[PDB]
Amino acid sequence: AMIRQSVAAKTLLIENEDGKGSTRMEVQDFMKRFHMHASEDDKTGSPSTAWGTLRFPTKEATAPYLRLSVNDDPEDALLFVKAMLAQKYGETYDRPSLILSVTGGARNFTLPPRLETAIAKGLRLAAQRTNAWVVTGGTNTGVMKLTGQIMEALSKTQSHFIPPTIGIATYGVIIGGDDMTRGEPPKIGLEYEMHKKDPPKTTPLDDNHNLFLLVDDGSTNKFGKEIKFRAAFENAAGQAFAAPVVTIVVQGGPGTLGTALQAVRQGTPIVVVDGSGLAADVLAYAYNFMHNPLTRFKSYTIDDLRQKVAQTFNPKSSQQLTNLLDSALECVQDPNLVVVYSLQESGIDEFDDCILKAIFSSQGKLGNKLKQAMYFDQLDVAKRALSEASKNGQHNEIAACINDNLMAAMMHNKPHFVELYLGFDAKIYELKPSEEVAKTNITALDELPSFALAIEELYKREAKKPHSHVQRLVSLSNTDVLGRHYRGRDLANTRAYNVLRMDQIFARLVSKDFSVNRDFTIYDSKYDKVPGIQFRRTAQASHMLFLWAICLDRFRMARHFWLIGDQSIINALVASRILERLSTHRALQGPHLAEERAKMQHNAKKFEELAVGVLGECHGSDSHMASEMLHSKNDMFNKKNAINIAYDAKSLAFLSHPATQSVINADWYGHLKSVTSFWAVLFAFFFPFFVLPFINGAHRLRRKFAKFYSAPYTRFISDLLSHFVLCVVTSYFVLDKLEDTISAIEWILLVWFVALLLEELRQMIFCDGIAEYISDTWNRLDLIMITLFFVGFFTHASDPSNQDSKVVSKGIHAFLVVVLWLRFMRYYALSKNLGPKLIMMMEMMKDVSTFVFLLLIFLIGYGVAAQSLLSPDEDFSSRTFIGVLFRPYFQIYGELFLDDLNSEANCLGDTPFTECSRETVRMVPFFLAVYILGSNVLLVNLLIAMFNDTYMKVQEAAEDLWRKQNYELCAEYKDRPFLPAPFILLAHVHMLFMRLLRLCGVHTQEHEKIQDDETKRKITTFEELNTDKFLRRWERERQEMLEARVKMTNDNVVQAMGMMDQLLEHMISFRFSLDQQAEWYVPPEEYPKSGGVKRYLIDASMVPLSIMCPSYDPVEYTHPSVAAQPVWADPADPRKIKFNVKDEVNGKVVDRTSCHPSGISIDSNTGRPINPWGRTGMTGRGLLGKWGVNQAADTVVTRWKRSPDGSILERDGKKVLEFVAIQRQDNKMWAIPGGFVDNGEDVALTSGREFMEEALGMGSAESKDSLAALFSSGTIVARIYCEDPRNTDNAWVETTCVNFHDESGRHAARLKLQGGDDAEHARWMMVHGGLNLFASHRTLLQHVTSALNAYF
Ligand SMILES: CC(C)CCC[C@@H](C)[C@H]1CC[C@H]2[C@@H]3CC=C4C[C@@H](O)CC[C@]4(C)[C@H]3CC[C@]12C
Ligand SMILES: CC(C)CCC[C@@H](C)[C@H]1CC[C@H]2[C@@H]3CC=C4C[C@@H](O)CC[C@]4(C)[C@H]3CC[C@]12C
Ligand SMILES: CC(C)CCC[C@@H](C)[C@H]1CC[C@H]2[C@@H]3CC=C4C[C@@H](O)CC[C@]4(C)[C@H]3CC[C@]12C
Ligand SMILES: CC(C)CCC[C@@H](C)[C@H]1CC[C@H]2[C@@H]3CC=C4C[C@@H](O)CC[C@]4(C)[C@H]3CC[C@]12C
Ligand SMILES: [Mg+2]
Ligand SMILES: [Mg+2]
Repeated sequence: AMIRQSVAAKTLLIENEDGKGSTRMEVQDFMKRFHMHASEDDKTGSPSTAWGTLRFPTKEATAPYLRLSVNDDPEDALLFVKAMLAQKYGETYDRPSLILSVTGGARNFTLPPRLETAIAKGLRLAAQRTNAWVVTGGTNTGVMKLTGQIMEALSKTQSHFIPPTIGIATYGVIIGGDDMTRGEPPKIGLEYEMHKKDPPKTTPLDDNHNLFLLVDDGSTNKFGKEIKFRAAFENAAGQAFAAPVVTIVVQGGPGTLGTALQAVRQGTPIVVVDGSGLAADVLAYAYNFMHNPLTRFKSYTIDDLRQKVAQTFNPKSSQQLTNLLDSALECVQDPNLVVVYSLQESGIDEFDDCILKAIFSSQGKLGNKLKQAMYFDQLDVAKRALSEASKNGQHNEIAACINDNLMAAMMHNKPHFVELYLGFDAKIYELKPSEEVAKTNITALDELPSFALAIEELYKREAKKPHSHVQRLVSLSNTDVLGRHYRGRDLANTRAYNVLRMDQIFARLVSKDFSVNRDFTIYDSKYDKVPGIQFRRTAQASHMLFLWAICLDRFRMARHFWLIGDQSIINALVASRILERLSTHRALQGPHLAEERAKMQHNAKKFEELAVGVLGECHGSDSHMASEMLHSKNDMFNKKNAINIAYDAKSLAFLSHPATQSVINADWYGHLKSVTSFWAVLFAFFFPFFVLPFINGAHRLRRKFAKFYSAPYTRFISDLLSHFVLCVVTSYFVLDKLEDTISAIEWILLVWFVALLLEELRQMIFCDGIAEYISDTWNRLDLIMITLFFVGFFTHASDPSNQDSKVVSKGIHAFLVVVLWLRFMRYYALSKNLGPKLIMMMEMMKDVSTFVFLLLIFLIGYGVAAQSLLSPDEDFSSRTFIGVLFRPYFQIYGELFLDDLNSEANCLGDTPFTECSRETVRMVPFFLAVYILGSNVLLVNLLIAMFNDTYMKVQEAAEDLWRKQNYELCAEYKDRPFLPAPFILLAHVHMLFMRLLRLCGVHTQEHEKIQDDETKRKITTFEELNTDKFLRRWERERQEMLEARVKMTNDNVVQAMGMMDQLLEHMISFRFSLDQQAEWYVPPEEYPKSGGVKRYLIDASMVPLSIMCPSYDPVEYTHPSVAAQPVWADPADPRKIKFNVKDEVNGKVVDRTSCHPSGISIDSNTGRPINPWGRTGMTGRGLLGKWGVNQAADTVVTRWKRSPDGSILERDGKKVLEFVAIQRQDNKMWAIPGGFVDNGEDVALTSGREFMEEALGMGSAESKDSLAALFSSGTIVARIYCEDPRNTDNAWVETTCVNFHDESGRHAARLKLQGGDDAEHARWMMVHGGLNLFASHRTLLQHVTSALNAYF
């Protein structure tokens, strides 16, 4: 399967530069911006005709390829990739939150299975969770092939969106480039032949990569010519999708080291996979040596690294090895930007956590790190970051980013993060939308708060996804912008997912008269001082999101918002109804939605269970308080109590519960005592003054009197008694003879049936709809009993003295009495014994109909046959038909008319069917014998069997249906007037008088009673406490099941085996461990800052002043900066100046004495000083400002390198130092801070001033006191000669070194290092012997570490 057709694309959606939407443009128009080079000689190039899709063997999908020039814009390539994704997966494609650049070895290599599996699993998890763009080299060898193999399982095991695998490769090495170039673009499904013999090129593309950018420069069979574009694309993609770029380094050669060096220099973090060998092992060794505080790394040395580098890369020259070592040490200088993953240290499936660790150390703002922590589903990491931010005084940034972080957590359906963000003092009703809503002319829309617009954004964002049920539900709803059912356009579409309209849609989903009441006026700032307002604001906000979470069927988030708010049961019933109706709605039908549909139905059942469970818990704890809770009217749903809600939600399970039934029975009896049976209420009803006071003052006796007759049970009793007299009086009237005029009893019955007709009309028009009224069968029976009487009365009243009219009137009134007595069975439904039995009967009527259809066959067959057999010579008449129907129907009830049959057959014998006139009539008994065998033996007994089966089947459902009808009857007799049927006319004239006085007169109103806030908060507190108690009991109960215990035992064993696997791994490591347990300086030729002026070159064996060297001819060159004569520069003529002693220039002493034992010798010919430290191939002062000894002061502010835990880092058994070093502006090499000693100052002042100027720049309070305390203890450790490249034979640098050591490290930690003046960057760097530092500063720190017994 899965091969239908292939059709070429003609138009593409290219995203605009604003980043807001995609515009449709022609493929050749968009694709014009890419160029190709026909040859190496060519520079301008020609427009690219090489783009399309490549089809690779054993791969179902095709991978797009585009050949683009080196001069092409990386933004255009990014647009091409974006356009492809937009074309394939629609406009709303999953944007990448991570760019994973995979670098390493070009040649093939084998990794250990555990490490490869861990790396593959972690990379697959990271890529699938963040929708990451993986950028590799694209060739079918090494780390690119490994990455392709890793991403292949992700492309196979997952449906819909597949994360792109972009391969950026040099076109000049790719097999099949000529085939790809030739043709008319685009080449749809072009076959790629990796085994085809391309002569010059030998590198094929990897078949598992999803896209391909072939960078062309016209060269052939040269590698490495795309690296800069690749870096530029990754940076461009990173800026466009606001995503960090994370490089992953697996194995690798020397160019991978240079690539990694470039990556950290550009701020991009790297993840080094330790244990993969080669350059990765070198990088891992270097970091672990420089940063890791564990005990097993304390034996790490540079000598062993150098040995490792020499044994691994095998350089041709020593300088290459030194440069490689220097580059490797330069990569791991910043500990945050390199994260090393190792199999023997880190755990299995923790590779995505490392990637996340690199991400945290990469992005500086708090919000981006939390968003990324959400994507990888690492709550603990987010919790630790939040706790650390809370402890370190970063509380303001937390509040600034929580809203967006909380919003992001809700869109991606992560409640656990929702709980985290909400726990750190983030108010739920303070959400803010990402975009700004435009102003609307409607006042209802303008009244809406900020959070409402945030939900509107969640609805819009979820709705824009393909084949979303939300869009179909809103479109099918056929409502306007405010949700009213009325069915300009721009306003109706841009804010089509506002919360009011959604509230209206959910209201119609519940029932026909459900209307949720919102009050957004409480969110204004003027009501903040009112007590308890927060809870209300919380509860309302929670409710609105709760409804949103019900719509998207996110059960866990729904349960969380349901728990946060109040009115738990009603909300669970409403939720159950909305899901259940939504699960069978027209908007959710479709082939792809099946699992979704199933999930909603499941969730509906769960919510129903919750509503029952919480109710049960309440009734278990306090029955009276549970009754008070069920009777409470809630303002949000039009003052409807929980039972009204339950009936509207059609929750049979809730209504059949004993707590609910107790409340309904209490409502029936009207909360009075000593009123349970029929006889008690009947006795109290007939004798009001003798039983009521003695049951449990004027306002007591009067209250009890007003309470008893307002009870619905009392109105039933009045209605029964009224209907019973009606039956008795009408029965007497039909039995007694009619008089010659209209009698008095007839007039009484006329008045009584008009009163019943007026009540039926009042119920029909002024109490319910006509459809609702006719639906009920008892209302239909009522209409028949009224029509039959009036037909009967008018038949008699038309001619009262006519005998025939009286006879016809009694004939109609016979049915009237039959219906009346049948209607009297309506009042049996209130009884717990008679009521279900009545519903079962109505169920058994179908079986009665089945029996009637089967008997009808035998009755008409036997009847026609028997009647014909008895009378074979009679003309057909009506009597023949009566003979067919009469006897056969009664013979089934045991009345057999055998004597009558014998008389009709004209058989004169003593034996019944002997000596007859015709022999055929003797067959009359035989037919009947068969007939009564068919009817009484077979059919009646079959009916008994069917009724037995039917009862057992529908008894429980009938009982539940009776419990719903109990409320229905209670609700019906609550609003019905007290006065019975003949007197109801008085009640009717009273209601008409009240309606006339209210509508026209307007002299009155309605009064009611509202429950106090104390009792309201008591009900709220009780309901919340029992909700929590039920959830605790429910969780413990589901954990004590057998299936759960077996599953928990299984997971516990596996995890025990995992720990055992780790234990053996450590043993195998121990087995291995136990098994193995048994100097003249010559300056450079070109003088610095001289504009290319070169010295006179000399060999290193001619450096000593003791050696003669007669061919020494130095060049006299002086720099323009020194020749311009600044304040700190000595005069150009060095005559009359005294050396080897402290000399005064402008009355200030300068250090003109050198520490060299021979001293400075003065040339007699020119007066210039002669350098005692050797020849430099240059006379004159050069770039140095002072003749002879230029006194410099260097400041080495040092501290012990400590881990966070507080332990001192220890290498080679000695403690390791760390000093502030600045990177020089002129030659971009790191160096010790320092400068020339100023006039009138000592090394103490010079050292302090230089340290403040370079490392600190502009500099307080406590930090100034710490710096002064640190600067109060300085020791002059050395006064040596500098090996500075600006030194000449007449001007040389001599340094005094001042060391400021921070033993505790408290004072050093307050310094904000930032490069200024003649320094580019300043940082704390560790002192060691492998440092590639400026001049002879390695000797100076060596002296510092020698003096302070520190590592070197
Ligand atoms: C829905 C049910 C209740 C309908 C009942 C219809 C009743 C009221 C009507 C329908 C047909 C009527 C019968 C039609 C004709 C006659 C013949 C006349 O010489 C005497 C009355 C008699 C016998 C009528 C009695 C009343 C009657 C049975
Ligand atoms: C398989 C079933 C339907 C077979 C039915 C057989 C019927 C058609 C036959 C079988 C025997 C027949 C009867 C045999 C003899 C007599 C006596 C004669 O003076 C009158 C007719 C009468 C009484 C016959 C009536 C028709 C009869 C009942
Ligand atoms: C229908 C199948 C199952 C059985 C058929 C049996 C019928 C054909 C038999 C059973 C008993 C029989 C009757 C028994 C006796 C007599 C008396 C004789 O002087 C005339 C025929 C007459 C009246 C028979 C007519 C046929 C009869 C009705
Ligand atoms: C166990 C049950 C099924 C026993 C069956 C009894 C049958 C065989 C008996 C019961 C009544 C009998 C009938 C009674 C009377 C007459 C009238 C006579 O002039 C001819 C035989 C005839 C028509 C009989 C035929 C056989 C009969 C139908
Ligand atoms: Mg709650
Ligand atoms: Mg009625």
